[PDB]
Amino acid sequence: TLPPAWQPFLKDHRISTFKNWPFLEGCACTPERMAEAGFIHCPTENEPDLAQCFFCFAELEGWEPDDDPIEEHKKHSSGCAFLSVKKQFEELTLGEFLKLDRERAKNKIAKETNNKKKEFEETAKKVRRAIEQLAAMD
Amino acid sequence: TLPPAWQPFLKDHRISTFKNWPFLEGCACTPERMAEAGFIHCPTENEPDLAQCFFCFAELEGWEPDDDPIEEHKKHSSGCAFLSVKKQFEELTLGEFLKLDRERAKNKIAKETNNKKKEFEETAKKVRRAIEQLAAM
Amino acid sequence: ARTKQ
Amino acid sequence: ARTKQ
Ligand SMILES: [Zn+2]
Ligand SMILES: [Zn+2]
Repeated sequence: TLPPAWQPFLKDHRISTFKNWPFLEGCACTPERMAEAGFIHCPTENEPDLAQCFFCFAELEGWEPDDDPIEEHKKHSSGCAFLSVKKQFEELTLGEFLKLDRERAKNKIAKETNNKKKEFEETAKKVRRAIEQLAAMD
Repeated sequence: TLPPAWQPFLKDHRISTFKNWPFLEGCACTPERMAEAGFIHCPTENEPDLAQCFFCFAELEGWEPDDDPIEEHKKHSSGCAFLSVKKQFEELTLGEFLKLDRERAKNKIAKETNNKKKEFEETAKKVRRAIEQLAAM
Repeated sequence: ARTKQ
Repeated sequence: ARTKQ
């Protein structure tokens, strides 16, 4: 009875996204530990082990059994505030929670911005190339 | 922002429900004060001033300018836990908030049960009258 | 104020 | 583990 947009804030929800995750008992990066670090399982045909931080939207693959997810998160997304959250969900005040959800909405946008830029820059290289090639014959 | 089911927990949402409310500046039961007491404006063609507690679902009409909504709420729904909430929304913990929302869900159901009882009792009066009338025939 | 009926 | 590229 919590809205789905907010479910990823819940460890138990995040764990639940790991269904056919290969690293189970014996491994350091189990679902419990991936979830405690912020990750959601976002697998694809092409990258079966893709994990995404629900908060900062960093995406990491190439997991190995000894990998500590908290350590990998710090290594590859040093700025993610979720890593600073020491309190349990239910111990957060609504003010804190709302402060956190604004930050996530800003992170999401930074991420979409950063993608749109890269796609644009790629498109621009192709057009530039095309016009150079045409100018090259005259 | 916040899901529609939860907006009524917000004072400013509640105030905003008072679109055509007659008691304004000067009066004790203004929108600010109705909202602080828990009420939402649930007017109808038939009862223009109907207010409802979003938390306990008590419904009160016949408002008058000197009515203090908190005092009216205590008088007509003494057990409503929202009246106990001393803290501001944002100072509540999620645990407290979730405890509160469960209570409201129970209140809603208690209230729907109570309405269905009233409808049944009314239907039973009509059937009774009908049979009386026909037993005479 | 008073209850609906 | 490393970043998508
Ligand atoms: Zn993160
Ligand atoms: Zn109430």
